Amino acid sequence: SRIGKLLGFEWTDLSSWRRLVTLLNRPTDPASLAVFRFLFGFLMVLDIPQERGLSSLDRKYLDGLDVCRFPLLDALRPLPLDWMYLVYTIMFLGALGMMLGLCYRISCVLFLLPYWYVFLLDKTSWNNHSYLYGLLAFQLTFMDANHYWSVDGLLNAHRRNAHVPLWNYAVLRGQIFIVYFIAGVKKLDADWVEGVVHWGGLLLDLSAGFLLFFDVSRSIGLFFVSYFHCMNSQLFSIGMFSYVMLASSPLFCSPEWPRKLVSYCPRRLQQLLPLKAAPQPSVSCVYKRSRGKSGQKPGLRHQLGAAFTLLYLLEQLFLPYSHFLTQGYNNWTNGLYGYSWDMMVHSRSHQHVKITYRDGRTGELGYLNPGVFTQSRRWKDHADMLKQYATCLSRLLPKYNVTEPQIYFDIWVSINDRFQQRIFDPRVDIVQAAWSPFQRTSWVQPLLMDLSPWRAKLQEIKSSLDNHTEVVFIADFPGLHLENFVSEDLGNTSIQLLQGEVTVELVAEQKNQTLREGEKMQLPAGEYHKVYTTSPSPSCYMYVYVNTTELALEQDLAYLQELEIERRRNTPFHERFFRFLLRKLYVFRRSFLMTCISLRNLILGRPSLEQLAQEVTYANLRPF
Ligand SMILES: CC(C)CCC[C@@H](C)[C@H]1CC[C@H]2[C@@H]3CC=C4C[C@@H](OC(=O)CCC(=O)O)CC[C@]4(C)[C@H]3CC[C@]12C
Ligand SMILES: *[C@@H]1O[C@H](CO)[C@@H](O[C@@H]2O[C@H](CO)[C@@H](O)[C@H](O)[C@H]2NC(C)=O)[C@H](O)[C@H]1NC(C)=O
Ligand SMILES: CC(C)CCC[C@@H](C)[C@H]1CC[C@H]2[C@@H]3CC=C4C[C@@H](O)CC[C@]4(C)[C@H]3CC[C@]12C
Ligand SMILES: *[C@@H]1O[C@H](CO)[C@@H](O)[C@H](O)[C@H]1NC(C)=O
Ligand SMILES: *[C@@H]1O[C@H](CO)[C@@H](O)[C@H](O)[C@H]1NC(C)=O
Repeated sequence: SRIGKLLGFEWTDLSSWRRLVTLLNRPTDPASLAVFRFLFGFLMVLDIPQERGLSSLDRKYLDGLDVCRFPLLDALRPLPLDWMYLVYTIMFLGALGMMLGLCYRISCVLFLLPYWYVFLLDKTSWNNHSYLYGLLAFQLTFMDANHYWSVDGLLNAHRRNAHVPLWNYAVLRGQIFIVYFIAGVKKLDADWVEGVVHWGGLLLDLSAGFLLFFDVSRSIGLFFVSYFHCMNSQLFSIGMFSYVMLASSPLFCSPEWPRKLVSYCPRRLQQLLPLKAAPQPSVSCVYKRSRGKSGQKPGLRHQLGAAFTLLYLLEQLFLPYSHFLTQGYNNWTNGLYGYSWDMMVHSRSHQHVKITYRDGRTGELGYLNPGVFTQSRRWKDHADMLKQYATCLSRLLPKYNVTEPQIYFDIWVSINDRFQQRIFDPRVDIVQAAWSPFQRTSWVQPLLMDLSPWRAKLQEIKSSLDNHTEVVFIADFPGLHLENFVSEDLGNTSIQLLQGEVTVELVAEQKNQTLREGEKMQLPAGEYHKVYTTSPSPSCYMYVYVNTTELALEQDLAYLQELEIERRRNTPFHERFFRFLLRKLYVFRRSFLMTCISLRNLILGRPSLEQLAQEVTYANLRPF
């Protein structure tokens, strides 16, 4: 039958629940699962010092510092520094136990728990791959993969070579197909709707997933996917996300490829590892008992092992489209980067920030430099992060001779490069403003992306644009006002008005000249620019200027005209690889000695400050 070979499960198998559980729980060779678990454990062991930030844990979770934090849950406070150098060692032990196999369930739990404790602790450190590693660890906890090529096999008589159910491979393949197919779909929806190499990746996503499943296509599919994933390294700073998929692909091959690979390619010894004759029947595998009397009755380890696949794959498919349920996290474009399998927005051009505060006792105004406390910049363009920042400042300022201060932000984003628009309302007090994950926020100003004839003049002017100038479009809301002191280098500055009316004011001659729909006004340099909007509709400006003195100074340069990358490129790959190995050894050893110091502390007594300083200096010491 065509269904018999293509789509290996027979069509009549999908007839009842009791047939489905039998279909999912059927014996299969565990050879591939062992290799995948080994490589995943190896990679998770390797990346912990570098990417998860064990080398730079002292500089981030210091003691005696005052820093605002951005946790997913506001009650999930971090542990002290010397009780946080230990959870990473617990995580490392769990990952090593994953890799080898010793106490596989315990090692899986010991790696799972701290990873999801330190992942839901900084919303500014969520990537697309960290979520994937967490999901893979969560899957591998429940699926037994020590049945072949494991140390735990040599200390037991039931895991040397056994039969795993099929739903392990089913869940792994389904999860990776979802990863390959959801990203491709999101690449389509985003690109041509909000509006080469772009189409190549999209077609690769969808075609690679689909063809990699269906039988004859594996060789070409493996070639193409492997080429793409190997080339994506040294082109994106994604980390080890490429290597996880380069090792997640040979799980779409027949589940016996290691056994067929060892056979040929002759050798002198193939008997040190257990000789591959045949697996052994397992306990958790529904077998075809004699139909004369009755069939096997599956237990809880089969029915639950079948229902978990469905209840997990459906939820995984539903989650990346759960945007409409979490609305408070939704800024203009990207709400809670992470569980989306799509790329972020590159912070547009955030520019000017004007945090100001008023004291609740003396009623005095004060200015704060942007980002005085925090360690990240992502708190700026987010409604869920700005509230946390304001609340942290409200908590901490009363220790600086203030009391219940009221804070106002003025964030002038640039959506692409020429649409300066107030993303956050100046007039609202962020500390006492209501906020909820589901209910829509009230102080985020609605987008005015086009909302104007700004996409016509945009071109109608470039034909008439002279030499070295600059034109900026600014959209303003009703009931607010603006200010921008102009320098002493921009000449012929002028404003053209598109929607509504403006009340341009100069503080020097004290002029309050209003404008109607269409009026050219020449404004001087080095003066105030108090522009007010009185119309109920948002306005639009045509701020145009030319550096008239730039032509004068560039003529002087033209008058005179009439009057270690190379070293690193010439050098071959040997010394570059040597430098890579040296820096990796340095970071690994720094992590190891710092962890050893923190482990000695709070286990024994803490020694004197002199020894602490000496050993800290010793750890910093760069080798050669
Ligand atoms: C005499 C006193 C000062 C002892 C100090 C010795 C340190 C310099 C040693 C102790 C622990 C060593 C580390 C122990 C374990 C590893 C794991 C090892 O991991 C691998 O990546 C090797 C396997 C692979 O290539 O995948 C790399 C070397 C490293 C960082 C070692 C580097 C050198 C360290 C820090
Ligand atoms: C120029 O005219 C504008 C009116 O558009 C004045 O703006 C007003 O300023 C007062 C100050 O207390 C506010 O109460 C009003 O609400 C503002 N009106 C608007 C429409 O925003 C501005 O003060 C004038 N300039 C000077 C120097 O007096
Ligand atoms: C040590 C403390 C913080 C306990 C941490 C354990 C809890 C918070 C962690 C452990 C494993 C985690 C789960 C791992 C995988 C998934 C699947 C994903 O699609 C939704 C979130 C969800 C369901 C996680 C929710 C949080 C979770 C349950
Ligand atoms: C104030 O903040 C700015 C931007 O975050 C920073 O560059 C500057 O160093 C801060 N001021 C001081 C005194 O550090
Ligand atoms: C200023 O320069 C612009 C350049 O496009 C020109 O159109 C305008 O006439 C100039 N104005 C004055 C007053 O020189």
